[PDB]
Amino acid sequence: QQFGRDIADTTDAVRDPQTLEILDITPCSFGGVSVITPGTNTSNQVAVLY
Amino acid sequence: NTLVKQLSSKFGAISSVLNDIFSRLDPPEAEVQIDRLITGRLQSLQTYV
Ligand SMILES: *[C@@H]1O[C@H](CO)[C@@H](O[C@@H]2O[C@H](CO)[C@@H](O)[C@H](O)[C@H]2NC(C)=O)[C@H](O)[C@H]1NC(C)=O
Repeated sequence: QQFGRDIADTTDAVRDPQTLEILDITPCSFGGVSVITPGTNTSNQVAVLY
Repeated sequence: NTLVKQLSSKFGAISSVLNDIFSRLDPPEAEVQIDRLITGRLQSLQTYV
């Protein structure tokens, strides 16, 4: 066995073809951005929510 | 689960992976292949919605 697979059929683990070891792969973080603000007539400051 | 599994479908094309078509086939046919895949995935998303 060389490389694993999840339920959704995407690679998770890989064996190094040079040294006999096992590693697991996860996509680096991602998300959405939301902007919190009062009315424009009140102020111009905002806050960010990742 | 159905929505996530929908990705692997060929949708009439020759493959479901973009990199293989891009690095193995010329851009003129890549246009129609990518069009097919985009149409299929938009249809799936609209159905889910
Ligand atoms: C194949 O990979 C192995 C690693 O598993 C290499 O063996 C290593 O060699 C270095 C020095 O050359 C040692 O410090 C390591 O301890 C060795 N590994 C183990 C697990 O003992 C081997 O050299 C590689 N083969 C080739 C032809 O490069």
